[PDB]
Amino acid sequence: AKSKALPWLPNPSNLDGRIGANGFDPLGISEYFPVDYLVESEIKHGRVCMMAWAGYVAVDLGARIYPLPESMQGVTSATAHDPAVAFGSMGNMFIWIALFEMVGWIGLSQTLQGSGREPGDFGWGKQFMGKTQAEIDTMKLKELTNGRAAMLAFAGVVTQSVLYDKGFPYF
Amino acid sequence: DMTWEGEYPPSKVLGPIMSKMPSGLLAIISMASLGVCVYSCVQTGFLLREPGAIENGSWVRWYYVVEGLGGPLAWGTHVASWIQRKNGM
Amino acid sequence: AEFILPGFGFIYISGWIGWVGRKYLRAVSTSANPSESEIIINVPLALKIMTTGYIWPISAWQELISNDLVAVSEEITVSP
Amino acid sequence: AFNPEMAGEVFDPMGFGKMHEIKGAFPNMFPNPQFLEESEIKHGRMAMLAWTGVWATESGLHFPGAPVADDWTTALGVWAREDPGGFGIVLLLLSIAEGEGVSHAGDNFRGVSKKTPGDMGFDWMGMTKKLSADKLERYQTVEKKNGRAAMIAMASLFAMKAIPGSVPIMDMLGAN
Amino acid sequence: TPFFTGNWTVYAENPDSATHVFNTSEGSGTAILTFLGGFHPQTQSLWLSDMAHHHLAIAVVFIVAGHMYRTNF
Amino acid sequence: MIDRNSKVRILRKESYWFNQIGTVATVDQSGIRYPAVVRFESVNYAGTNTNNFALDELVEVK
Amino acid sequence: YNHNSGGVNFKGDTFQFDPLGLSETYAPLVPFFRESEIRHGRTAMLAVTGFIVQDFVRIPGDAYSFEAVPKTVGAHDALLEGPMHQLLLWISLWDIVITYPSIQATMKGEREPGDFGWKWLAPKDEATLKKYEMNELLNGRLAMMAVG
Ligand code: CLA
Ligand code: CLA
Ligand SMILES: CC(=O)O[C@H]1CC(C)(C)C(=C=C/C(C)=C/C=C/C(C)=C/C=C/C=C(C)/C=C/C=C(\C)C(=O)C[C@@]23O[C@]2(C)C[C@@H](O)CC3(C)C)[C@](C)(O)C1
Ligand SMILES: CC(=O)O[C@H]1CC(C)(C)C(=C=C/C(C)=C/C=C\C(C)=C/C=C\C=C(C)\C=C\C=C(/C)C(=O)C[C@@]23O[C@]2(C)C[C@@H](O)CC3(C)C)[C@](C)(O)C1
Repeated sequence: AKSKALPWLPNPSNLDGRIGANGFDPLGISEYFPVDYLVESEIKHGRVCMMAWAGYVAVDLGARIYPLPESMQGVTSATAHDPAVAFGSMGNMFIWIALFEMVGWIGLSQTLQGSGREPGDFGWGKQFMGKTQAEIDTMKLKELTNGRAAMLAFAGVVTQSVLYDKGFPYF
Repeated sequence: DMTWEGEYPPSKVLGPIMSKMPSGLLAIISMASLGVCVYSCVQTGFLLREPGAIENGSWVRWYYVVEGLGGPLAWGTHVASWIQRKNGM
Repeated sequence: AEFILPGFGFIYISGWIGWVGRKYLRAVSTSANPSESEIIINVPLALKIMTTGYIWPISAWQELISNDLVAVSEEITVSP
Repeated sequence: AFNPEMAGEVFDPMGFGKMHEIKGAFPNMFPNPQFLEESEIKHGRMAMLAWTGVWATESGLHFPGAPVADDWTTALGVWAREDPGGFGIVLLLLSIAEGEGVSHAGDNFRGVSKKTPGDMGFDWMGMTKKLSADKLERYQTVEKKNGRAAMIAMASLFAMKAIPGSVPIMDMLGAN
Repeated sequence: TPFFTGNWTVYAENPDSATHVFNTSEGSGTAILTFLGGFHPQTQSLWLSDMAHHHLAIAVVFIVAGHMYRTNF
Repeated sequence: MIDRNSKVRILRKESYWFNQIGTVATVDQSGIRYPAVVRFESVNYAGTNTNNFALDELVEVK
Repeated sequence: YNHNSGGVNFKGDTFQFDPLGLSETYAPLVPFFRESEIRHGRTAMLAVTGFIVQDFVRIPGDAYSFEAVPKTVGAHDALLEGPMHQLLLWISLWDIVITYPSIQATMKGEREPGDFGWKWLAPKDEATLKKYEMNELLNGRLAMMAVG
């Protein structure tokens, strides 16, 4: 059975029946690493990047909140981490991020040990996910599809911005 | 369970992940890891042997430190490749 | 001269004594009274056996490779 | 013809080739004949190359753009510090070849190997299929005998340098 | 600041001078973690800065080693 | 086989003559628990040179 | 020769060629040999061409200008940075992500040596397809020799 994405290569089997399975796993990481771990990672990376990209672009198009610490004046999205970490913004958000991440680690452990928590599920805002499994699945693919794009998007923004010192267009 | 007999151990002893990896892949990884470790050592050696400029322990670099850990991994990976080969996978 | 050369001397002489002793014990072991010949030595035989120790290095090696020196688990052992 | 020098009888005066059969003690501590055979072959093959090397260097041959050294006994260090890259590449290949020799073969020390001592799978010219059995065996004997000769020669070289006058004929040739 | 920034070398700068008199500020330094080696000239004992660095290193090694066995996770 | 004048090797671990050779003197045929009577050329820590063993504890050596 | 194609001189007549007998001595590796043969051939063909085109025309840009690069051979050194590095990256990525996985498949009997999913533009007839395959192999051998 050949993969849809790479017709000349065999299909990755362990990834079958998963959201966003286009048959693309040329190096076969799935055959070796636990799938639930991989799935959780893809989702987390995507969600983080989605927000990261938005933040980068937003600040670059102005957006600074009010009142703004003086040290934060005249800072691009890039070259803002250090001013912020000095002020205390980064540290004050790191604390909460850490808390959630630690509890999440417990969830991941239980998921891998077999508890029933689907990878990436934190039971948040499921009300808007629809009722029919079909619509639920479409929503999930929507998140994943946007997420994959976001990962690539963020990379471009940060790399192009620093390399050529440019603003929003071609950030 | 892990008790084994013969001339080669079963793949179960290589863990829950490497037990499914092909022998060749492990070999490639092993060689690469050893290379990184050796490179790190040689490069760091120059830093330690360069006149002055290493005061306050400036010779210690985060990348080289991490790279140096490839050496032990190289051993493990090369041993694992052999086990996988004998096991047929 | 301080240690190596004198050392060879000791090894040669010591081996000579040990080899000849083992030879005599094994030789008289098959006699009418194997225990009387240990308290009252048969001087004639002893002298003969004693003279044959000058080539102990060669003899020993030959006996080792002939499986005649080291025994094979047919010897008494402790209960455990 | 086997051991034409020994009138056709195996030459193992010391009996090294039977020590694995000592039943009294030291279990699996003595090499099985297979290990010994392979070692003899490798030693011989390496000795032959080494001897040619010393001879070539002494005769005055020097590869284009190669490390320059005078003492054949100290040239290795020069190469290591003059051309570190080249040294490394050769060393890597040598190591791979050495490990591949046993990795696939098995344990010869305990006599459980599958390979025929001496086979490193390097018959690239396919002579094993292009030649008659007798020819092959003849070449094998030639390789072993010539290899043994080289080993003695390497010993003579070492003795010459270590023990002055140990080898007289070479001194006549005007070596050292 | 140096710790989190990654510029750890700062904590090893300005080691106590060889003319430092113990229990006093004469000839003192500011270093807190160093690998000088040897003994304090006046007290003829190992440098305190080195001991601090020693225990810090040992700490990391043991903490890492304590994550080797399965414990309900 | 265990029989008069046969030579056997003791297989009783508690015996002073374990893994040693002895000569079977007589084997009783009345159903006693330890029928064979073996004699040794070496005295034990007590000074005896004989003991009675069962046929299973004895292996013929020849 | 029975298992794989080729063995035909450039003229077209049968010409089994393996003087060293490498195939027999190292049979289990013949699949790799075939893949490399095609790889070297395809690469050679592209290299033979282009060289000529380098001479005729150049990509718009100063570095690519004939004045900047009078000799096609000199381009390697002159454009080592920027270009060359870009090509290196993409070619290397391809080998690690595509070529390597593909080889593993062919070593297990799931891929025919040389296949990378470009048969979508290939003739349906098996015979004509076979002819084209032969054309590729022969041309590749010629090109390799042509390059040097
Ligand atoms: C790819 C081939 C290759 C190999 C195998 C080596 C190997 C080596 N190089 Mg080298 N080198 C190479 C290419 C290579 N180099 C190239 C292309 C260059 C560019 C010029 C250099 C430039 C260079 C310099 C400038 C120096 C070296 C040095 C060394 C030695 C350092 C050992 C060390 O510190 O590791 C310690 C790390 C470990 C993990 C130790 C354990 C690993 C083993 C025991 C060490 C040996 C590696 C082994 C032989 C690899 C071959 C077998 C492999 C399949 C396992 C080592 C023998 C240094 C040296 O010592 O020279 C005197 C040195 O100064 N190299
Ligand atoms: C092995 C093949 C090969 C290689 C290594 C090069 C290398 C080079 N060419 Mg060149 N070229 C080739 C084939 C090749 N060419 C062919 C077949 C043609 C058309 C017949 C050209 C036409 C061409 C022009 C017109 C110019 C170059 C130039 C150059 C130099 C600048 C970078 C470059 O590629 O320009 C860009 C080259 C192209 C845009 C040619 C198209 C690319 C080929 C034809 C298709 C490759 C297949 C496909 C892209 C595979 C992609 C998959 C990828 C992920 C692996 C560089 C030295 C420039 C220069 O300065 O020369 C000195 C220049 O002006 N080339
Ligand atoms: C309690 C409760 O229930 O609350 C609810 C609230 C609410 C809102 C309903 C919920 C939600 C969902 C959320 C938060 C959804 C938000 C999702 C988000 C934020 C999705 C962004 C994707 C960004 C992308 C795709 C970027 C593309 C960017 C692309 C493709 C680019 O090319 C950018 C580009 O720069 C490059 C790289 C190169 C440049 O040269 C050119 C340009 C500029 C073009 C939840 C989860 O249900 C919870
Ligand atoms: C048998 C055994 O013991 O194996 C153990 C070994 C060990 C090490 C304990 C293990 C572990 C954990 C890990 C992941 C170890 C790896 C690496 C380790 C030790 C730690 C991680 C990351 C460090 C980073 C990312 C660097 C931050 C450093 C940064 C961001 C900086 O460089 C800051 C700095 O750049 C500025 C901004 C400017 C420069 O002018 C100054 C410098 C350059 C300093 C293993 C592998 O799991 C198992």
